[PDB]
Amino acid sequence: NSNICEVCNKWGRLFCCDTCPRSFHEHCHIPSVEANKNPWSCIFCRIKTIQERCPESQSGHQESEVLMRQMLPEEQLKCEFLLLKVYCDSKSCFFASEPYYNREGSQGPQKPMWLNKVKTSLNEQMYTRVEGFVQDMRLIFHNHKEFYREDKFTRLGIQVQDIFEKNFRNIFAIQET
Ligand SMILES: NCc1nc(-c2ccccc2)no1
Ligand SMILES: [Zn+2]
Ligand SMILES: [Zn+2]
Repeated sequence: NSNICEVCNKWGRLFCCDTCPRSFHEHCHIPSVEANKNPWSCIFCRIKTIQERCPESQSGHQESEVLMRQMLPEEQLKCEFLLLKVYCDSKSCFFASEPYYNREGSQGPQKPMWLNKVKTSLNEQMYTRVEGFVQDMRLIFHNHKEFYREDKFTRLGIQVQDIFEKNFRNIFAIQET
């Protein structure tokens, strides 16, 4: 297995997948690595299994249909995976914890949002449809863009949002256009 965390690329107390060579810190994996006995498969493998069992799930979908899906176990899993893919990017650090807003000539957003809050909302099964999860994720980057305006720091929001949207389109097999 790998000797660094798949998500944050650091060594430490790592948990190894049994069906692939990836390794994870306990709380870098989403969901947090399960304490159940042998064996254990990481979310990459579990997502791969889903895709393989239903090859046609890779055909193109409309975003509108995807967003209205109820958060049944497989949809819950896909959102956990999509969230993890965002954490995999180092620039996710800027969006992980609770933000604060005190900048000359800017007012903070009406509804602050950050990745650890979305992670907790997923863990506590607070989203009933995919739409709720996607809206909170997109809110993170929209808040950032509105607040920093013309400061070049706005680009971080654009970069991490691009990561989110590419993985959304891939994981949920959105029709190519
Ligand atoms: N291109 C690599 C690849 N994508 C998939 C996939 C299967 C079902 C739904 C979404 C994606 N499987 O392999
Ligand atoms: Zn890690
Ligand atoms: Zn694995």
